[PDB]
Amino acid sequence: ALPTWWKQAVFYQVYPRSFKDTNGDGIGDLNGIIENLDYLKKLGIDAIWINPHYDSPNTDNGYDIRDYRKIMKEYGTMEDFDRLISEMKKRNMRLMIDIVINHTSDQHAWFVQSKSGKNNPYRDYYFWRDGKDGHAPNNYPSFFGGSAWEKDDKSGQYYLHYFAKQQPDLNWDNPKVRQDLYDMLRFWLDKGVSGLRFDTVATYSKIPNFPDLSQQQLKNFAEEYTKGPKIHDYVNEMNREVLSHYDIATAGEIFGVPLDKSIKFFDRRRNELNIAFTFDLIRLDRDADERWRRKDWTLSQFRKIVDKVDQTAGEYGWNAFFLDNHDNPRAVSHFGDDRPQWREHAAKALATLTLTQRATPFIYQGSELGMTNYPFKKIDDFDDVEVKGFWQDYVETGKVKAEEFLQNVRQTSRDNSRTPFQWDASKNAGFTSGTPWLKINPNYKEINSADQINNPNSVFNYYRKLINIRHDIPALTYGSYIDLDPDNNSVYAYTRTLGAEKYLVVINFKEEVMHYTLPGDLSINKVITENNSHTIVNKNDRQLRLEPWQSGIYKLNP
Ligand SMILES: [Ca+2]
Repeated sequence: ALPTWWKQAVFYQVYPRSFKDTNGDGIGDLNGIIENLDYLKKLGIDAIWINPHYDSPNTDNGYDIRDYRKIMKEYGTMEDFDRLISEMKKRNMRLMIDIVINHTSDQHAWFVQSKSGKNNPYRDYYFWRDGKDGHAPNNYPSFFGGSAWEKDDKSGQYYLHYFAKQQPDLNWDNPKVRQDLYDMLRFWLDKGVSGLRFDTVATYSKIPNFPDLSQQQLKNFAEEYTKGPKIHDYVNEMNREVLSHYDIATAGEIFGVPLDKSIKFFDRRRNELNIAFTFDLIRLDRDADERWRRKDWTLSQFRKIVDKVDQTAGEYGWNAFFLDNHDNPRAVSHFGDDRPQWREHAAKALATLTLTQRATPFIYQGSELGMTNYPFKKIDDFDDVEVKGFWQDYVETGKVKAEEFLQNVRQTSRDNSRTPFQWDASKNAGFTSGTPWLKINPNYKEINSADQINNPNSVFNYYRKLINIRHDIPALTYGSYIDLDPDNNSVYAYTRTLGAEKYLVVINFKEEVMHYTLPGDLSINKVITENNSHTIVNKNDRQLRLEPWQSGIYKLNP
């Protein structure tokens, strides 16, 4: 305890741009979310987090916000948004929206004023600094390419942007900025939204006097930008003045925070946020310097991080658990085996893992079908401003050969999870009557929601089954987690425990039969579910014969 709705909820993340287009322009919209709420209710989802839905020039597909109180033109109108809320309410579903207050679009009113001159009332809503020797104020690099400082000719000063040039960072040291942002949150909260997901929540506080980063720091600079001295003062003040006045669940995207600093954002006793979005597991295999490059990882590596993330939240914090999202490759491709012989078994294995963590699971759109990475071939096949940034920094500088770069970003690109959702087997997978904004995977003929929703053997129906299982067995939400062997590279096996109620999850990550004898005096009381099982499990069994990619949940004898 204490149980809460958000600790036991299963969330589903909708990327509105890519979910369902209802007017043939090739871009998903709010009406397309509305028309598929029944599909999500059938899956068993009780809360939806949507990516940014606000007025935006779309340099970063919604995360460059030009007006926080207007609906993005491509997604519809305020009336569409209000209908989404009402139709969700009719179905007892809760909405989480994406709060993007580290930065605005450079087209936002505040910035247009800010940049007009030093005497403008909005000058100090952003960070403006003089050059150093006709170079940037310091050596800060941007996540999205080049310098974090952009020269403005009007003023002769540079403005700070951790993300795109078009995403100038807001000055949280200015109390008037925080007050405006709080009034903006009340505008949304007053409409009955149930959740807020805080985008890059850890970078709001900037480092006094902006010193250069050391050579070493430049190889891992995300962590330097989360070291701002006032980050927890600001998050707690936002809690005291806004968040604690409403009845909501809040998540924090803590990019660049070392795991051992994460707890301060989520410890309930700190009155900061509720739910941790950590990067440790999802990017375990990502180079910290060349953040587009991946490397081999093993199951022991993966499970050791699961354990550490679980231990860190400990008694007083709480985790989100997810294996993909709009910023990462698809789970079945990245963590599973997406080849035809294994895709469905691995997707179901990963679903099992996700829906048996001591955490609020987040299912990203299309993962419930076992959607895969997309076979990108050339740089032009990508849309993402971030990959273009990496291309300019690493390839156009001649530092990395184009083909080696592609081999990596094919595996790591955020655009892997942005290809349109595969509704059915018709033209463009039923996503759009027009031309989709980003090409649809040709595997849509094999992988689509219409082919799955009524097949009781489908990935979709296995997610549905797991969600009902998790709802039925409190130990699968609140139970303590023990990894039976953190150094095993083949069979992932852990227990979830509440008093005498003890459940065992076993997943065979190998594409060969694996025999696995339980440790100590553990033995099986019941099979709760299995996928790809061939050898029956009887009362008191002490061993399981695991087919390749087999997964299962078992009640253990007390
Ligand atoms: Ca549309």
